[PDB]
Amino acid sequence: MFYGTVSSPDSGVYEMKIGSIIFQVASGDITKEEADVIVNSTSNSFNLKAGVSKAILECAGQNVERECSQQAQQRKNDYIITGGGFLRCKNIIHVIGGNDVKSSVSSVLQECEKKNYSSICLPAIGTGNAKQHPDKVAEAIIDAIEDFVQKGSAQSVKKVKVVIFLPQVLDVFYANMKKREG
Ligand SMILES: CCCn1nnnc1NC(=O)c1ccco1
Ligand SMILES: [Cl-]
Ligand SMILES: [Cl-]
Repeated sequence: MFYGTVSSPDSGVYEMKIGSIIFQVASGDITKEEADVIVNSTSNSFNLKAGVSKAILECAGQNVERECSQQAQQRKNDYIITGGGFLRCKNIIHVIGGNDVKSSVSSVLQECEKKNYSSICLPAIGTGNAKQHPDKVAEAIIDAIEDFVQKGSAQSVKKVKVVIFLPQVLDVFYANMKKREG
């Protein structure tokens, strides 16, 4: 009803269509990517500096760190939106690694439509300090995108890319894409 064919457009990149959205996966350092939004996977205090979160806050810089702690003390947040700092993006959306991954990705997609953004880059949310299982994380990320497309909500969003720190986790995402393909 939605899934296209899995192929490799560039060395180390694997893609398929989900409705009108191009979904891609690759291994690498997410802080070297350019996109309208980059997603951080962090703690419920939005101040963690371990794994992906360490790289994102160090690269983004101290003003982004300060924006995070200011919003954390203002109210109870499921996620927060900051500037991009010295990352190559318009905004960072910081999600909680321990939360339901399908819910977190659905929120990211909705916030990107609100800003008329076209591109998103995310890590394998939850697979760091939160120690969620990679197979369940891949299923949840792709399920969120399918639901967004099924509801007719994809208008501005055209490209969603997962950049994954460990090659072994990339293999789990690729297998899930092959399970779903048309
Ligand atoms: C310099 C050695 C790399 N390294 N070693 N242990 N953890 C990391 N890094 C990350 O988890 C990470 C995510 C994105 C960029 O870095
Ligand atoms: Cl995590
Ligand atoms: Cl990752």
